[PDB]
Amino acid sequence: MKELIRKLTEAFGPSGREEEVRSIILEELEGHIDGHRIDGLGNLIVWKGSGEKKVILDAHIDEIGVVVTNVDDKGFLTIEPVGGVSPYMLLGKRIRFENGTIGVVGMEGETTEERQENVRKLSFDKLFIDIGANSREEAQKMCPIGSFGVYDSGFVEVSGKYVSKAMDDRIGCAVIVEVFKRIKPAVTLYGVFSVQEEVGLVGASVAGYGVPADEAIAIDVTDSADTPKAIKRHAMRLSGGPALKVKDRASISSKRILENLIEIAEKFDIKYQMEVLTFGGTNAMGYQRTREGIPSATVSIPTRYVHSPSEMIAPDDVEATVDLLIRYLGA
Amino acid sequence: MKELIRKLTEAFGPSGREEEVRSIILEELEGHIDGHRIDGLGNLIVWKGSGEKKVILDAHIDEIGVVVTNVDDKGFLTIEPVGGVSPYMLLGKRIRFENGTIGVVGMEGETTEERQENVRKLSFDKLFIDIGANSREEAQKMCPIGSFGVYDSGFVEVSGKYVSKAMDDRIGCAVIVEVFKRIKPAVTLYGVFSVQEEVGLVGASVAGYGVPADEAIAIDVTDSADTPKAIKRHAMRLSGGPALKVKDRASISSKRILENLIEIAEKFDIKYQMEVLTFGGTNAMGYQRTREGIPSATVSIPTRYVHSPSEMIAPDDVEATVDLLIRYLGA
Amino acid sequence: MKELIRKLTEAFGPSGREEEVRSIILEELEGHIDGHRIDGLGNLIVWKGSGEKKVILDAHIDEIGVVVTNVDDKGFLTIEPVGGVSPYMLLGKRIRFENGTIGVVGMEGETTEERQENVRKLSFDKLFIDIGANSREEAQKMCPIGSFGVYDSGFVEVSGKYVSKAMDDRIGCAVIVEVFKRIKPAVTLYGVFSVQEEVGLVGASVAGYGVPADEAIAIDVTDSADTPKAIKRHAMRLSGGPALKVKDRASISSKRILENLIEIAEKFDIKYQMEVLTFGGTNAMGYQRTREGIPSATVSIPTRYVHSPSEMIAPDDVEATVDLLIRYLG
Repeated sequence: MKELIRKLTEAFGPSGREEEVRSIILEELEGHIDGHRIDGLGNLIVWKGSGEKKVILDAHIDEIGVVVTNVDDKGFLTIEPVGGVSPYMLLGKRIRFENGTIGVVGMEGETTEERQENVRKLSFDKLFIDIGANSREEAQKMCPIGSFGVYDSGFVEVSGKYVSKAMDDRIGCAVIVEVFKRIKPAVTLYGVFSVQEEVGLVGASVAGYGVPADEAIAIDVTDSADTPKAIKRHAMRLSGGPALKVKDRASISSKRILENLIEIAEKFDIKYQMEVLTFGGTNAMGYQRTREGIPSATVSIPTRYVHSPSEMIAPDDVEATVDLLIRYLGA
Repeated sequence: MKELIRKLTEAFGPSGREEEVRSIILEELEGHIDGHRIDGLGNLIVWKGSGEKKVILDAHIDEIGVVVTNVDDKGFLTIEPVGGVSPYMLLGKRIRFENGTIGVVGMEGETTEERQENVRKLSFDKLFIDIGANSREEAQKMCPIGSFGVYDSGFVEVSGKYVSKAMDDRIGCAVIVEVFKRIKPAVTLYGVFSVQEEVGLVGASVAGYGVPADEAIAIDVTDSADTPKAIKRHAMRLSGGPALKVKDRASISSKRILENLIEIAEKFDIKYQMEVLTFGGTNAMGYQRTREGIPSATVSIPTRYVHSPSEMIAPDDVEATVDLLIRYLGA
Repeated sequence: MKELIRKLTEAFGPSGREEEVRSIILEELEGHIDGHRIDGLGNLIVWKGSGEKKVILDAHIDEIGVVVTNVDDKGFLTIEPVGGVSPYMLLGKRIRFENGTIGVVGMEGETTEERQENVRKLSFDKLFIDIGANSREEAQKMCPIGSFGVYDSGFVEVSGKYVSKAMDDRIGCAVIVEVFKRIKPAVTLYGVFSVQEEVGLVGASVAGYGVPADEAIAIDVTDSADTPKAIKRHAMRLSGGPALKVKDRASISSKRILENLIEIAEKFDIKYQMEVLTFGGTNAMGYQRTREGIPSATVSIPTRYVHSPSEMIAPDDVEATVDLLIRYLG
């Protein structure tokens, strides 16, 4: 699965500009799906099988990023976050823009005391991007206002863990692709690779509309609270298996679906952990609220350092999640 | 357009009580539309033309305002904001209520020290409206609880700029009315004049449901950051032409639609500017999330002092916006 | 020069562990120096040419970094800075250790409020490094206490500018190495590639002791204050040519050496700029305090985002500096 994960995480796909991710996913799926369509928002919907029960598996293909809001006379850029990227994460980091341009993030401060105050209260107003331009005109040629960027960081293996940008939610995309590659479905299986989750769960809010699903299961990342002084109320851990989301701020999972997943996990002795998340949301909310309502749940990959350029996952949890879905939906 | 703008901005239409504005728009459109309907929430939907492509143009007809929440023994009124009206804008101001009553906004404070602290952290809890009542009973007769009000201020020309209340989004309403008046559409053109945008984008959230649109373009105001110490990360300026919204907190514009608009603008050499807004939202969000999803974008009029009683626009920006839409949708 | 700069900035050389850098400098200089020695601290001292005047050119080969101070039960590392690396620069970054281990820097915070508070007043006590270990036992094997690390970042060209880690002071090293490759020296030219500059100017404090120098010229980075809301009292800019340091907190340059350099630049139409730095120091201090005192000066390469993992220079300034030195000494 490593190469698939490496390819998807490194691909350029911030919210609203996910086309490259969608294409890579389509290619990977060729020969493993019966059909597909791409809707108006850019959601990729694929299907395999002919079983009576219809199930959606959803993962979002957008990642967090930045967008250029202004250019000054000397050619430095200002940016606005796309999704929940912290300004503290950006300091001294490199940004990769859609056209391949690389920029360096710098912070303002006319005095050492001002720099010290700025970092104590960091905001995007105090940040800028240097793309090597020497004038406004030159910067506009390379990266005009409205240009999107992502972390300039890639996949690397760290003593058996995988580290990359955009585990959120390329790791989810990889899980679902892998399910389609392997499964002989007992259900009619719908794969939705949805846009713009990071800016309001937008794609999954409509992707369900044209899909007659009995169930929707969102696959996403969750907080692995096993680091020093981790979020105390969060129980999730690396290598603890798939995390079955009881609740987060966006949704409460269908009890019936969780019980099914739990029974499946116990029967096949798949390691799993229960999740209640005290912040954040997932695409499950979108399917839940579509039409007359699709009962929905979330299965999560425990991930360290979410929204950093070095998100970390345990490959055993990913495999177990693909296994759990396969046992639940087929063979 | 001056008389149309003067008429629309001066009309009484706070969120949920937009009827007078709707009637005016209907009267102005007479002879320029094939048909119209008014839905359950009060959205006004109109159509002209027979083209293959179906396009919605949306402007919201509600304005920010106040609503009466309580009355005291002496006949003074307490109010709650309707939409994002700041208390600071309110002070010393006159409010015009639906039944035509004028009220004066006053602030509490039993000592000069108290008054100073109140203005230091102003809130609606510290404000009251004086409508000349001498008792609760008398006030209850003039402006009972639940009466809606708006700014008592009107249209004025300021050295060639237009100033009025409710440029947001009467200026949007004017643009669409003027498009329908002039255009010979190569498209099927749907005009949606939607209610209750200021209180959660309520109207545009359902107005698309019954309209088989290929595209939706929201016409709304945006922050013109060309005043002293303006919002630094915002690029928009008066006389910079229509602002093509890449993103705001509510939506990311459809890339294809923006590119189409950009090409039209370059080809006909219409002044335009690219917009990323660091706060706020528009009706584009409602259409994006409608049914299976309508690809949507926003085109904005640069406006100074948004949500004040003296919002300011450049007539050239409005005309260029009218021009851009005509070129995009017809001749 | 690009490839020399790319190689040097990417090499592993934090203070006190500069060996890999020293080897590369030696390899590059082969055939361009008459002789060399490495002293007890690891300073690499080289010489070329003969002449009555003896001149030192100095660049430090160490870069800023981190060192492991402790390990917990779950296998996470705590670190201490080596030199002036800000904890804010480390958040979410990757660290490359000497034996090649890669680590991820994370921050503590048991509540969302705590995390915000920690970010508000960040310190090394709030940081940890994740190397993928699942236990202390496993971690001590991979990266025991006392392991050194540097930024895991590399050289990239950004619209005609050079960006990498450790322009400070690899860019100084490349300049001096380049002078040696090109120069036919009119002096006896001493090149000192010194250690532990970032931790108190240690190497340059003694590197001059065994060298009979008339003059010392330190080559180092300086603050390029041409970014938005840059340090307002700093005038130095990219593409402004080499910066002649009148003063910083560590030293005041010899006026005589500065005047010679100014005259050389004027004579040969080399662009240059005057530098006054309100913070920081260079190896020039060490030479001036050596023995009976060696008159010393600093010539600086204008650099943006110093002590970040993405330091930025203009190749024209560097090339102009090589030029200024060749003109002066050969």
